[PDB]
Amino acid sequence: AADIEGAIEDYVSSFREEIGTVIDAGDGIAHVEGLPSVMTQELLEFPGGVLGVALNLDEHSVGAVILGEFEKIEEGQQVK
Amino acid sequence: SAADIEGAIEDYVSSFSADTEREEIGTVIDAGDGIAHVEGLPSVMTQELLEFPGGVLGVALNLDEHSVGAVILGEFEKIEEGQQVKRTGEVLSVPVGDAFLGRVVNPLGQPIDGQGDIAAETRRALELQAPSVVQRQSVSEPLQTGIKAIDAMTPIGRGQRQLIIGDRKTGKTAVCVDTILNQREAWLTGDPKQQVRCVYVAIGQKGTTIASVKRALEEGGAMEYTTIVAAPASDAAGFKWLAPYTGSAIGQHWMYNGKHVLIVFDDLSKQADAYRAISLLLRRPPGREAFPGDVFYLHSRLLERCAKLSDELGGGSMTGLPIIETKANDISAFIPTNVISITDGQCFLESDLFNQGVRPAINVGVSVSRVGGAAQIKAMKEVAGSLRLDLSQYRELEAFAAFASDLDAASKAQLDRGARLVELLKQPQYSPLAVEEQVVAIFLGTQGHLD
Amino acid sequence: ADIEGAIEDYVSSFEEIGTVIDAGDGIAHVEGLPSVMTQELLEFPGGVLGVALNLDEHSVGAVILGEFEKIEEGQQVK
Amino acid sequence: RAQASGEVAQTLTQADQQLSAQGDQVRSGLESSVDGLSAKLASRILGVDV
Amino acid sequence: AQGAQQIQLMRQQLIRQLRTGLGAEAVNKAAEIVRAHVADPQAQSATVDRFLSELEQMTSRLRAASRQSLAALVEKFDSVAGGLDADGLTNLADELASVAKLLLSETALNKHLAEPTDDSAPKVRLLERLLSDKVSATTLDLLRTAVSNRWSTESNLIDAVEHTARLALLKRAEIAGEVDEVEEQLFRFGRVLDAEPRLSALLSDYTTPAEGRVALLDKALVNQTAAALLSQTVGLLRGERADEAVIDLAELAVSRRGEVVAHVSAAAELSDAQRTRLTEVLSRIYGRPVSVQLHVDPELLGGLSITVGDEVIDGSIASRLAAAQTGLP
Amino acid sequence: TAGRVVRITGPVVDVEFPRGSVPELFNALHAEITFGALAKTLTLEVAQHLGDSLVRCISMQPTDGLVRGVEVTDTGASISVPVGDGVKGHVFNALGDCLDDPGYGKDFEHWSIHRKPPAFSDLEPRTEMLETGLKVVDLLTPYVRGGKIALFGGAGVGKTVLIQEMINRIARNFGGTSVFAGVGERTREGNDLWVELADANVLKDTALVFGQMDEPPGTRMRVALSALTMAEFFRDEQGQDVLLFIDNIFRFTQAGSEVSTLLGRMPSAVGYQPTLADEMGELQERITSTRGRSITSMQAVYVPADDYTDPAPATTFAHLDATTELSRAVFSKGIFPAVDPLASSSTILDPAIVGDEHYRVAQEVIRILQRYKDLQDIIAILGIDELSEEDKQLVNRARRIERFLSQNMMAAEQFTGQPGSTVPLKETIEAFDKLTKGEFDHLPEQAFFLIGGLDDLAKKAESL
Amino acid sequence: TAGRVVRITGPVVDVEFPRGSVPELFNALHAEITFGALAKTLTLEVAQHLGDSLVRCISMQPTDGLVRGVEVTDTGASISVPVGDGVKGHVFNALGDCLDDPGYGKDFEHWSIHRKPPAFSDLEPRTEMLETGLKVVDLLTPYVRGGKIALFGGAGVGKTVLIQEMINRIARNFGGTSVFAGVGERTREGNDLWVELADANVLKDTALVFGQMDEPPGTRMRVALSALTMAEFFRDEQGQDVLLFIDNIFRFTQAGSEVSTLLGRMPSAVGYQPTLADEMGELQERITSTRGRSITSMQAVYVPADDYTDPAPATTFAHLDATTELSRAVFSKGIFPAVDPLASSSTILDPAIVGDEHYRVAQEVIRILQRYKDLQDIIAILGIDELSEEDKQLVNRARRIERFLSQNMMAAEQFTGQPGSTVPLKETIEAFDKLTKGEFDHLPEQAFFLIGGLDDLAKKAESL
Repeated sequence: AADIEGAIEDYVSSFREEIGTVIDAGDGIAHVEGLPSVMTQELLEFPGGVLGVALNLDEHSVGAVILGEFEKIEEGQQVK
Repeated sequence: SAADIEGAIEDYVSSFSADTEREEIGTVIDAGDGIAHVEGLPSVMTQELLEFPGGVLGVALNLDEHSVGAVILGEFEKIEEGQQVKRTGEVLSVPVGDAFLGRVVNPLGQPIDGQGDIAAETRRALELQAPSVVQRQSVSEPLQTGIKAIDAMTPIGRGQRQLIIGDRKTGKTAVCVDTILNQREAWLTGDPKQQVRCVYVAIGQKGTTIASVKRALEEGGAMEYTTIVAAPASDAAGFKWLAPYTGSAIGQHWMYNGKHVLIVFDDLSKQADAYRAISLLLRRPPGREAFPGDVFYLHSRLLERCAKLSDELGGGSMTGLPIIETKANDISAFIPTNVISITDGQCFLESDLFNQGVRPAINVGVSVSRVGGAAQIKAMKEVAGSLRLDLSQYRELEAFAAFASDLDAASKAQLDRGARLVELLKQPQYSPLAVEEQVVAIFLGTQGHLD
Repeated sequence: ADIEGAIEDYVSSFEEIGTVIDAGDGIAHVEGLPSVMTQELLEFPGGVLGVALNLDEHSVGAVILGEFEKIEEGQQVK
Repeated sequence: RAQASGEVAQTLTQADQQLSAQGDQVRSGLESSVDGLSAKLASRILGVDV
Repeated sequence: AQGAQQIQLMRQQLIRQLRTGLGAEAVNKAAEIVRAHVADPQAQSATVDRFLSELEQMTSRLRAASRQSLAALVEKFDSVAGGLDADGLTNLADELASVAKLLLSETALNKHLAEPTDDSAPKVRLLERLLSDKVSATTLDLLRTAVSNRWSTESNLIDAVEHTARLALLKRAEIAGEVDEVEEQLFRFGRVLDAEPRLSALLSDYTTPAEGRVALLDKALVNQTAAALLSQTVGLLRGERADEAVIDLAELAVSRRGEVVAHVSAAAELSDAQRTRLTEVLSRIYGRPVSVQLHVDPELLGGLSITVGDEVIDGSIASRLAAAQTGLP
Repeated sequence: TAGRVVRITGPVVDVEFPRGSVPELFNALHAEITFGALAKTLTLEVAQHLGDSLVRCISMQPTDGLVRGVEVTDTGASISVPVGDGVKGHVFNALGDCLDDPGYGKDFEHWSIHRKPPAFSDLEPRTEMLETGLKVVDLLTPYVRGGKIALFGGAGVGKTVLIQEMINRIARNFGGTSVFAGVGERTREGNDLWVELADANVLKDTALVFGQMDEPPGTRMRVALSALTMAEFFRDEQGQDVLLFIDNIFRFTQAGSEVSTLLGRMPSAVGYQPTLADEMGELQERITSTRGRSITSMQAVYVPADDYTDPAPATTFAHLDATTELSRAVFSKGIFPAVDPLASSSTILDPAIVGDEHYRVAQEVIRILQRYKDLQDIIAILGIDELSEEDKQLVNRARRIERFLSQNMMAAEQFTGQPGSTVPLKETIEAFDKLTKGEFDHLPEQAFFLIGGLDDLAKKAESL
Repeated sequence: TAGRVVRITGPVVDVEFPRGSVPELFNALHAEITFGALAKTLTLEVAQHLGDSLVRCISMQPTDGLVRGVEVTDTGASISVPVGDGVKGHVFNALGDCLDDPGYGKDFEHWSIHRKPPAFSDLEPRTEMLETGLKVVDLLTPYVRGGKIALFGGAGVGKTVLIQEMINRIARNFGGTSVFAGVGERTREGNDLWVELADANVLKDTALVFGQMDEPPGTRMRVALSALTMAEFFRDEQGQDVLLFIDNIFRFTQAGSEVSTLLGRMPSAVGYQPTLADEMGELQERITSTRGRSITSMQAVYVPADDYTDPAPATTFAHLDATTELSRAVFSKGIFPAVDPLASSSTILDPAIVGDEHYRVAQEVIRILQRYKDLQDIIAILGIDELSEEDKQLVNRARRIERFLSQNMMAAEQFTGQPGSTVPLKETIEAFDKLTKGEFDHLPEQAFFLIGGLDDLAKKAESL
């Protein structure tokens, strides 16, 4: 039992620049997985020269709203 | 007698044949309240008819990654989890043909009048798309209703949609049953261009109201040419949702063959309430007023599929008289204002007019017919060519001058003319005037002979 | 055949305590308590009582009566 | 209207008596025909001679 | 005129209800004739022969990420099995069931370990720490790819580990040459747990301690491979119907041979002379090798009925009686 | 082998069965509650199949004390209620157990409460006018013998005083048999009715079925179907003309909404169930007169918050041959029976059915009251005198007509102490003909309150 | 390489693709329907990426007969429609297929439906007055040549008759090109336009795109963008001045609301999609005219339940230069064209642009009609003779101004029988400058109703 708690703590503590990837996009929102050190309201940049605000952070994804030209976003785009 | 009775069954037995071809089977995995979810069926189409084992049919409305959201069209009491479901190989369709004239049918096109089986001409899919802009023609020949307050002031043409909107108990079914009855003097000619066929789609009526309408049509001879599509309120929201499309498909078959058709939908507010029930049991998110989002695309897809066709399509037509019940006499309500915008005119039957002796009770201000003087014979365009504007200005002036101590010589003359026109447009039920009597009746009013 | 029937009876033959698995704003959910009755009065460690309303497949949805501020995750419920 | 309704009620009684006599007469032949019809159908349901 | 039409419709309803009555009497007599005729075994053999001759003339449940990750996991299991042996494979399957129990219980560990991520190295390092002493290295080598891939849900990791433990156990039957035996026992257990509705609903014990169900199987229910498969499956049952799970084990076991199972219904005892032709025509129809799960029953008397995949071909005295009786005017 | 309870959610109980043994819809399922003072056998009705052999059931008793995992036995048939001539004179709950003596009726023929409504081939329209002897009803809302009748109203306007009036008007002299469904109304009224029918000696020919307020929503809805099943047997097998009073049929759709929010079906408009018009339809269509055999229904329909647009009143309005819309406004004037003349209606108020004179009089009264209600917006500000003379002449007789639609009812004696009155249809038409022609404008408005017919109007005018 | 359908739920279809082959947003996908009379190629637009290589799509044609696991091929580009001089005098659907002659557009230059609106650097405000010859429009709501005009109105208040009159007034003399978009409009009025433009020979310069209300939410959305991307070709690539009629522009946002729940967006206030102001803005901003190249938009906006507080009307009002605003109140008085004089507004109505002689008169008419609407409550209850001599004179002017804003329109030949009229702007200002100073108080109130200017007012007054 106790070994799983120590190992999960060491996994979460284990968390150049950080990379995410888009997993969902629709209607002006793009959910980004990864970016473990992202902060709420951080400007994300997407590879087309697009920006998003990282306005929501979930357990495994970052709900970034998109500031313009949203049609240029796709699933699997590398987010810095 | 006996030789035909035995011979028909001998031809049936001789025709009976093996069903040893394959079919796909699903199994019901959830069922209740009139819905079922069917597991399997890897190849079922959207809006395919499904055969459940109790004889009962359903329609595959949702297709998920591993489940099919079927609506049951019948007695869902016999549906339970684990029993097999066969696909039909058929998009949602009903039988159609001349054999429907004079019958009362389910929204599956099977009889409930208790007479024999219907010798259907073909199946028709319920979702065949409307005739496009290049296939239609200008509405230019009239349906005589026999009602002065309509034919002179909100005229109905072949290929019109005229919304008989009103409050409860204001004569909406009386206007439409009178319209269907009036077609007998044209039917008896046997001429396919004058001859109008009728369909009366009863949605959520009580069964004795449908039997009252049926005998009112039998007394006037209208069951010679009228089909009743009865979804009485006893049956599940599947039938109550579907009934307008079964009426519309039965109508469309005569229309495309070059016949003239009249459809009455009684009532579309109860089809909208049945489609809400069906959608909320399928758990789609409600939109406004708890209706589904696409409650507009229920009524537009229903009503827009009736219009006068081009001469390149036999020149047939279908005329819709949808009915709507306005809860507390508000015309500015969600479902009312959808159907008012889908249709080509209103006959707003005000319950306050109906009580003060003005029957048929048409609220001449709000009611309109946007085809206007194309849906009238020349003589009616002469004698009545502004009569709605004269009567709405009269109701405005009569509201304004209701408390003036005195009036101008012309204001007095208008307020005393309007009272002649309103008394002239009163009419007792089952007294249809021929158009040749209506034009003379209106001529007395508009030329001032009644003054 | 008969061995299966008898084995089903033996499995059927085989002071229980549950634990709070959620709490919020006046209600709490309890895991365990397989033998709890609907509308049973439940007692929480702070001397607080609750009413077992929604008995789900794996949880008991209890309304808390009195100081639900004293209720939290992992408290023994009896 | 009342004369025509009396003629229609008389026609309905003459129908009820005619159809009673016909329904008994045709069922007399139908009772014999049913054996031959079922013998034919027992073949068509099996999909072979019987 | 309304009276004249009323008489015509009264006459029409009389000759209609006459035809309904003559039809009902004829169908019910023909049903008695065919039900008597179906009593000879030569008549049943003639009916199944007429159906067989007529037939002669005539991962996909998972979302994309889980499907692709399971295909890649099975592609590595093929490499593990190529150098495996039965004494190694039985240990691999028990150890993979043990980690599937661990993931199923420690749902925090499972939620983290199933995290969909391309830089999966921290998850592999968690698994290395937690498991490297507890379990043999060949299971670790297979769980590295099971964890490094992407899953559509936190369940689909457990579903892949369980399926891999099932594959490793089937491989013993395939190497030893017991595959026909284990298939026959899995269909035997599948039919009995479908005809025994008390014990199989008690075997759906995912609300109870699984070892009680393991002991229940050891007492009530043989090839040690089939017993190991049943015990592994009830341990990992996760609210599936026990009989439907055993049928899905048998479907996987036949699918390992590239074949598919047609369930078959008949009056009784379809002879082997029928079975060889029936397998041959089914193979011609569906373009695959086949196996027949003969579910004989007296209610569906005469003809032959078959079901395979979602589809059916269903020729029986009952099913054709319903077709004749519903078709009355 | 048999099922087990899996989940409990107030009066809704989810139970699983073996793979094959899953019950049909609407089967009665017995379960046991085994705690102390509340130990009871529990009747469950199967409402849905959830899959995995689970079925969701509605409990007909309160579920308090029900444990998860208890055994549940399928009876293999629906809820069944006793029917027979020996059912008359007794009082039953929804489940067909007699309240007076629980051993009674268990040996009778039992009918399942779930039945298909009569097929359309057997329905015919009913047009024979029912003489009630109430002025406003017989004039403006003529009731239909063998039709459906309803008394709509808010809370405390007199729906149940009208129902216990109509029991004295009709069910006393009516040679047939009466059934009374208590659907979610007061247990106190259920007793004061039962002891009244015992005193009037009407009880010998009526059966009462009660599913009063204190009962859980399962039986508060299934009571209406049980009472209707007793009436369907008197209609069909005994061949009787039936009366079927139902107070209050809004509680049928309310109990349907309560179970629907517990079955977890999505809320409709204002939080009613979906299927509202199908649950109401499936009740209201069984209660119909087939060609050979009449069933005179009469249904008190509550209107919540006096909101006559509420989905339950608005749904039930379609099923009715005569509707008596009782009103707060008319009740505030003290004009009992409180019937709102312009909202109430009957399908038989046509000159082909009531005759030319009765129709002419009823339209003159409705025109007068319509013009008065369309002057009420000026009356409320300025009072009567600021109107034109042609309107002031009208309003003086409109107020006299509005008051002369009141009556001293037979049920009102328990409140007012004054006796009741009966007015025959001929005298009703004659009095309103004289009122609308203006023969009585010289009598004061207080002469017309709570009085039965012209001779009693004269007596009251002399007393002033 | 190609994708496959996974899930189908009304007009929304989910499609799964191989890992590398996921299509970009707003690509057209083709899927085949293979049953009977329904057999068609189906066009889906990619609305979302769901993750796991799934995309959610909206179908441009009915999903009936579509099968799970059918192949789906991506076109590699967005939906595209034919553009060029040769689209004038043809009728198209939302997909850009000609209705009149199938396959006609297939050799043209095709432009993508989706594009960005012009940059803010390219925009300048338009101040040229458009003269229509309608009294109420030219006086109170003067239109902007190159602006975004609108005709708001509830259901049935005659918007389509007014837009057909506006086509007949403007596009008949107009020397440039015209486009008509049919967005969820009634197909009967789409055909009555089509034959009227053929008879008047205007059809040689007009391209019509029709996506009428019998079509699924995918095409009722994309038709407005399709017609607009024909107008944006005539604007940008040819620099020939354009008219762009749109009936009914509300149906764009409504069809968006119908898919939004199936797209898994949460519903907003009164059940719209949340993206409403971002969908509508991304459409409406493209309709603007950049410097040196006008598009004169004329878009009829439906108003749900007549409620001008409804979010769709309330969001649309920002995008417009002149908003004619129809109402059922003015319509119910017979004052067809039913324009509400006080709600309706224009940005060009200022004394810098229209001149003081117009501006003063428009403001005096609005002040009179506003004082008349302040007085209608008093006049209904207390009565006209109670009022001051100045207020009562103003009421007798407002009742004449109300009627003199009504006009016999050329599209209303069928409504009125009399032929239509055009009133020059100078005559409109002179007539209302006389009316507001009382110069016609001696004429009967009826003489102004439906009449085409002063010469016809004189001939009608002397006819009475």
